[PDB]
Amino acid sequence: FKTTEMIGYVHSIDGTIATLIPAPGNPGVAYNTIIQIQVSPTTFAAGLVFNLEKDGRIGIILMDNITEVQSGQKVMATGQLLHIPVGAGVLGKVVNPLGHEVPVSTLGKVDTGAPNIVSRSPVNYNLLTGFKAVDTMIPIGRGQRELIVGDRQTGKTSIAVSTIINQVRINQQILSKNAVISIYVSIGQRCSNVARIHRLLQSYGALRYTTVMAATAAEPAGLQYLAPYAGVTMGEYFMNRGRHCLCVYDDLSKQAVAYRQISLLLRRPPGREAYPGDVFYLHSRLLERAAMLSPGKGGGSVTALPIVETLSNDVTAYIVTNVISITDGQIYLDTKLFTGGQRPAVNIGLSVSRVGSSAQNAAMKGVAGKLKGILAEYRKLAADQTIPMIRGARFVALFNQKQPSYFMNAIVSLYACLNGYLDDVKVQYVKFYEYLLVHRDLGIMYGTAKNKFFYMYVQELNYLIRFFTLNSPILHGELEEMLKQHTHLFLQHYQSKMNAIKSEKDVKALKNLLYSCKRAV
Amino acid sequence: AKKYDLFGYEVDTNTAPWIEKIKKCKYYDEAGEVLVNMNVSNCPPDIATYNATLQCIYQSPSKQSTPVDNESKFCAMMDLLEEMQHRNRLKPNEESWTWVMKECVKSGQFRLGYCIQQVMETECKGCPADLVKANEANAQKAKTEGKEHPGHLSQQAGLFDV
Amino acid sequence: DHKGRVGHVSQVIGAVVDVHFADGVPPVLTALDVVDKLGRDEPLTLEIVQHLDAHTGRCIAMQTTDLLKLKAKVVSTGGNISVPVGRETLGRIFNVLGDAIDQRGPVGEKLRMPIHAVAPKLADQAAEDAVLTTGIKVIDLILPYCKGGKIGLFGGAGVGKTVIIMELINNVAKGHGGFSVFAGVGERTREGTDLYLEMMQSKVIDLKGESKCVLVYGQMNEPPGARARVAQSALTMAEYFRDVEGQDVLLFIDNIFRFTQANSEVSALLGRIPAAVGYQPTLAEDLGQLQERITSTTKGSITSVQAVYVPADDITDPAPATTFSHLDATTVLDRAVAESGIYPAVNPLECASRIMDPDVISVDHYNVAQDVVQMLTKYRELQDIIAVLGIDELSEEDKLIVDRARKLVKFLSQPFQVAEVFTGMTGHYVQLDDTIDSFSGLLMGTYDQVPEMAFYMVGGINSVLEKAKKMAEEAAELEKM
Amino acid sequence: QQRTSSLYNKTRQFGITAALIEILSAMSSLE
Ligand SMILES: Nc1ncnc2c1ncn2[C@@H]1O[C@H](COP(=O)(O)OP(=O)(O)O)[C@@H](O)[C@H]1O
Ligand SMILES: Nc1ncnc2c1ncn2[C@@H]1O[C@H](COP(=O)(O)OP(=O)(O)O)[C@@H](O)[C@H]1O
Ligand SMILES: [Mg+2]
Ligand SMILES: [Mg+2]
Repeated sequence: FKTTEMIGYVHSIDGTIATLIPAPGNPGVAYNTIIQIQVSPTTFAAGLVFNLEKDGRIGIILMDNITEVQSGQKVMATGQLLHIPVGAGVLGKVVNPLGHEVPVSTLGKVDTGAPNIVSRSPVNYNLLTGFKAVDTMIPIGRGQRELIVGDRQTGKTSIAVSTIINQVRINQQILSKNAVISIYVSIGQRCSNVARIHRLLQSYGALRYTTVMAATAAEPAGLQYLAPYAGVTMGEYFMNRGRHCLCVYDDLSKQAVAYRQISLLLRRPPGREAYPGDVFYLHSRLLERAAMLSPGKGGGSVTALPIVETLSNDVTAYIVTNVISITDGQIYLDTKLFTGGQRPAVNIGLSVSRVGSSAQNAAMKGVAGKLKGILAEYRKLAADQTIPMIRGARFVALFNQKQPSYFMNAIVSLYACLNGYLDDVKVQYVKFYEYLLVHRDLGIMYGTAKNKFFYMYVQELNYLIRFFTLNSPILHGELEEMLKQHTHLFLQHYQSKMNAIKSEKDVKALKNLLYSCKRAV
Repeated sequence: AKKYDLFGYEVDTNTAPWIEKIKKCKYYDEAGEVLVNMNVSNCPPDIATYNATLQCIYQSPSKQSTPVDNESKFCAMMDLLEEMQHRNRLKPNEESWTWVMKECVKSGQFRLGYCIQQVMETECKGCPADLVKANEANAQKAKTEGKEHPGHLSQQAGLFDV
Repeated sequence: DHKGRVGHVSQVIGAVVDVHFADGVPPVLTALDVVDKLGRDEPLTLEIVQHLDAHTGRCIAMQTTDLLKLKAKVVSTGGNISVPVGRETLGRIFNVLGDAIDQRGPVGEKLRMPIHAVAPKLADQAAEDAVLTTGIKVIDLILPYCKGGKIGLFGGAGVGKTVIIMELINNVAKGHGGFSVFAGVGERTREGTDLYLEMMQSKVIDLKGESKCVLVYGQMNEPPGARARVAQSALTMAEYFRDVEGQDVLLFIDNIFRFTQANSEVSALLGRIPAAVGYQPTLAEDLGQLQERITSTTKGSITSVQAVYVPADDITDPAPATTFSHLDATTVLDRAVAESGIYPAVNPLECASRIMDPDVISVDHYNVAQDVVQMLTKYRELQDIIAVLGIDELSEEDKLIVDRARKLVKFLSQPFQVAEVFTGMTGHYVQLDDTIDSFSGLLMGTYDQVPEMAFYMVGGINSVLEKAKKMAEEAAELEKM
Repeated sequence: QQRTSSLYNKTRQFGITAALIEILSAMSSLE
């Protein structure tokens, strides 16, 4: 960073916070600016200004070289807000909130105002998480803020990380103008968890279209506080230059705890659960910078996926209730559904998307509009077998998945259940039915194929379906052949075995087959 | 004629300068970078601009010096159609879908070609010719040479496989 | 007096800023422009809230306090924060200060009024007890909104407050000879765009011609000083149309909790000790001075719909609980009602209206409306018995009450015209005469043979019998197959 | 009924401790 004037000396330190005494003359540093403390003649230590007291004293939040900071050291000022390295060159790398790269480009302001009323536009472009549960019932649009809430070990990170991994299959094929560049912010997490996500992103080719913001638990509260702000700054570059972006904050709960530490240590009056007055304002100005811009300013986007940990399914906590009131609905992950079997454990009743219908694709809007009617009647009738009861139960079996599904492979398996192709098929054999639909194909296997274009091995039909939809004169008759061949052959040849196999070493072989089918969609 | 965006501000209809940028294309990912730069300077893509982009997707190789994994000129092409139809609200003319038919026969993906001639015959009528026989040639080429489809589908194994 | 009186910034702790004046401090609520240059893109304006001594005064920032050095030059404006008023404001969008934020040239103003006006006296008050037909079944029947009424929509996060305000703008604010004002108090900036566009499409706001709406937005992105004061800015504009022009006017505050919450931020930094549940000690007084200005005077008539956020679904919380006393029609939205399938999610037992009275509304309106409330009260008692004992264990007459009461809960639901995207069905404006007659017949038992799901998510009786005909025909086909 | 009433009574007392610790931790910040 760029020094200018020697504003004062270091007076007191209290871990990662300090206060200064002004130098002779009393220059007075500007508010919210970076200041460099001379720890040695050669080295500096950055810090942010948080309090400008009447005395002339200046409150500092320490950032770098905290062990090397001492009382009586000289303090140089920048007279500027925090700028960081941003661009396409930062992708595929791990970086601090201050901008330094972690071993394993024009700048932009971290403290920036959000787009105003006429700057934004209604969210129309879809953002595929790659989950049949989410993309139908709780659909995320580009520029939307969709919360992820739930307990520890409910799949909050995995559903956020797999959403970034789901973009690679599209991003590779599509024009780079419409590619979803991701920004995973890791606030207060364990260090090895960031390494495992780095390897997991690298193995699925995600690092090409992703940059990892990182402020681990070892690193101070100053960095954790500022980490989501640095994450959005990197996304806003793509937004303001007419491209679409994704921002995951994992998680805002640990950011708030870091901000509470800073506020309490600098004698800011605490309120509810010991947090300061402006802990709502902390998350509000962060999440509002995520938006969908107008045609007049490129039509770019920053989609936000803030994660917020709840303690024993308690939504009444102050930090959780704040973030719910800011975001455009949530994706609630229930602990009982996780242990029960459903993974991802998406509680559809508790979850909600405030801009769902307009966000979805034309094809996905066709099937999903009916699913709301079926699952509404299924949930009611389950408490108190109809056609809704049969077809409703199969949807629940289909929603279970480990890795994210491709848009073609998802929508066809849901369309089958909608029109009632899995009615004669039992509930336990839905994943075996879905596996044989996607990877294999029964019409081409046995004999009775004779489709001119529509097959499941041809992955390129994905984008034709998105244009025309399934309910359309081009694909309707050709699709209903594929499914009729698949059902009749599966019921006759494949499901006949299950009435038979009632012996040791065949019942176990059936189980191990069906359990592996839950993973691959 | 004059035009206004969704709010009612003035919009730059001057398309022709940005068209000649797309003609100097070389690799087709550069065309998208231009399409970004028009929107940034309050100039929405014209119906002719999309067709000029579609031309560049057909002619050039893919990304740049290096190849990307799973390139698919068709998938990049069909995404651009989805953008103009649904979001920007523009019906693609006869020129639009003719560029799509060319890429099916050029790359050899005949199965797509069968689906899109059905589309071209029903939606935008035009003249369903020249490429229909070239597409049907590639269909017979797969049959006579060896076999159609891949070998994972043919297998006939069944039972407890994977 | 005190017009361009110079001062210097004594202390800066967040949005709260102290200012030292050499020739004495200005009055309270006095706006101050920060003249000093800095590296700013946007200006800074401070409003004095407290006095510390004769020469020092504590303030709150309307914009961010970034780059603000100590001893920075500050100058007074003349009085309070001034906001433009009159018919030149109609069609335009504004911020807390009154600057146009829509990029459509300079406003025509010709007069400006201060944000902090005093509330009307007892002599200025007047009651005009007429029913404002909202076209919504649960509201018009059970808790009818009156003309001149202050109305509040209480509910937790994601229950249908913003949806109900939008439906009321469709149902009532369009066919209205008066103007309207929308206080976007600390809510989503993205929701503000959709309102601006949908009003431009429907031509309540018109660029080329006549406009009948004003927008004043102080959203979540803005600091607490703006979000606190932005409710009053909109109220000043509505006060001009009320007092000066002498007119019936609508006000729309989404959300009034965000006013109280914004004051809760500054109040901590100002050095006040917090009261119950960490709110400011002046919580009742803050709402007092704001809500009392919103009233029907002898000169004109404000008719304010407000949204009220119930934090953590805790209705006993001070922020809603204090607000309830001020309102004429209290609308309470419940989460369990929303999740069960009934939209709008109005829990009619916790709701109330002042004009629910045989004198104001008709005798047939009151008697039918009371029977719905009575039947639903019996139904909640019977619902606990069926869970324990069973449906078969109930009496012969009580079974028929359950069949009617189940239909009453379903018939209270309504597909909204703004919520066509959500429901996937066209909207229904249900007339007051239709609402009273259809519910009256259901209580009599004229529609006992009509099935239950016919009543779910429809308008009046014609749409019920239409859906029942479609259910009879489709059930006849599936039975034949 | 016994065990839920005890939890109501624990929550009543734990609430008032936590209420007052926050309220008086405020004025320790204010001196
Ligand atoms: N859909 C899923 N199916 C199976 N296992 C999952 C799924 N999602 C997450 N997990 C597993 O659960 C564990 C916790 O997941 P994580 O996403 O870290 O949850 P949290 O963020 O709540 O800690 C991980 O070991 C992960 O492999
Ligand atoms: N009348 C209604 N019809 C359909 N959906 C509704 C209705 N009212 C509320 N909702 C649902 O509630 C969600 C958010 O409601 P909203 O009013 O925006 O939140 P809040 O109550 O916090 O203002 C929407 O996603 C929508 O599905
Ligand atoms: Mg996690
Ligand atoms: Mg709302």
